[PDB]
Amino acid sequence: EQDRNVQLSKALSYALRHGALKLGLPMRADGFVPLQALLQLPQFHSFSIEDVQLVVNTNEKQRFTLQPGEPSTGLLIRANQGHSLQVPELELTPLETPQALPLTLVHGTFWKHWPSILLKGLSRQGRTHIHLASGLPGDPGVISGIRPNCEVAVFIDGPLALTDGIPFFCSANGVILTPGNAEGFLLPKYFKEALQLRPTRKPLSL
Ligand SMILES: Nc1ncnc2c1ncn2[C@@H]1O[C@H](COP(=O)(O)OP(=O)(O)OC[C@H]2O[C@H](OP(=O)(O)O)[C@H](O)[C@@H]2O)[C@@H](O)[C@H]1O
Ligand SMILES: OC[C@@H](O)[C@@H](O)[C@H](O)[C@@H](O)CO
Ligand SMILES: OC[C@@H](O)[C@@H](O)[C@H](O)[C@@H](O)CO
Repeated sequence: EQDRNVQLSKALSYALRHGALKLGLPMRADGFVPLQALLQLPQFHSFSIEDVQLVVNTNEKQRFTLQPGEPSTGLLIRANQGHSLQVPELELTPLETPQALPLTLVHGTFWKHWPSILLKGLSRQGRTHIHLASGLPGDPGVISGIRPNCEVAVFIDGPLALTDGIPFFCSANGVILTPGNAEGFLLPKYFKEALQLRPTRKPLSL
């Protein structure tokens, strides 16, 4: 069962973040798709509505929102962040002042990307938003937004980037998102500090 819930969660992630258009799903600009249309895709034929409710209600990163739609349509489901698809109307809380930012704003990543990040800044890469978290893995209130196996973390100067015009958003599961600048980048001008997390915690020079 724990396999099937994980498997459903990964199939939901893929379809709702990346695959909807390739799959023929009628997904809205806000990232919602009728659950009934999704459950009629062959890869979902083994899952029930109760199965989907359970994965939505219990997945630790709160990846999904499930809500009632129009009378004819039934339940709607979306991924709360992480899209490569264009979902410009996805419901996000704008974070427009220093006060609305979390005190800690950090991106976890890996040695493989570290030289390129120091050179060009953080890039949204294949996704709509650079993903940031309000703490390191394990910290209070951090349910998503930073991978648990990260080797390095770069802390972001939220207020600086705000002054320079970079917009930030908070997703429903608490991920801080920024589209970056015009080219999809959070330039190194905004790197407050850096920290090695693996194998041990050690400071790192920017
Ligand atoms: N200039 C640059 N050059 C080279 N590499 C660069 C770079 N700039 C950044 N990178 C790195 O390019 C990779 C893209 O990788 P990704 O698209 O998966 O982004 P991410 O790792 O943040 O993951 C998103 C959420 O996904 C998970 O959530 P879930 O479990 O899926 O629900 C977590 O919550 C996560 O917050 C990352 O390593 C970047 O560090
Ligand atoms: O995206 C799959 C994830 O790895 C999974 O662990 C879910 O959090 C959980 O299985 C659903 O309840
Ligand atoms: O369809 C796009 C492709 O799947 C990739 O760009 C995603 O942005 C993401 O990186 C998937 O993990």
